[PDB]
Amino acid sequence: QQAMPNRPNYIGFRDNFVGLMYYNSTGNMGVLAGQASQLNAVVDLQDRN
Amino acid sequence: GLPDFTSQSMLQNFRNFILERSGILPATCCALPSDFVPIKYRECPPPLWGHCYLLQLANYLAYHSDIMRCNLCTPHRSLVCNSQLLSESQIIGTFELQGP
Repeated sequence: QQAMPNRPNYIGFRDNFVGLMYYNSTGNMGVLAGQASQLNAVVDLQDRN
Repeated sequence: GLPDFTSQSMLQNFRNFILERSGILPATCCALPSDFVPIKYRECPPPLWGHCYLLQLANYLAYHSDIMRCNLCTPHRSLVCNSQLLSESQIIGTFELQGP
């Protein structure tokens, strides 16, 4: 029976740490509003990438 | 408020009006009404002297406006010449102010 070496596979982070945040996630967004304002200053929608 | 913006298309339409009403087909190649008019006052019959004055005025305006900026652009409205205006332009979009 013959054997062949396993294929190389390098794993690491992404270019400019892509994907580690939650930009453009309507379900999971953020707010920069005042303690007594209740107006989300971060309109984190999926229109812009 | 009499002097009103005129689009080049309207001017060409008026130019065609003048041409047709005067008995020249607009499609017999090129033809401009301004070409059939004298230049100097002493080169024109008294009647069309108003037209001569208009033509001299038009040439003066045309060369004044740089159309071949006049003084409407170079002194202040020119970004290259005006440092303050250029610097203000550079920050046109990077503005931000919330304080609730």
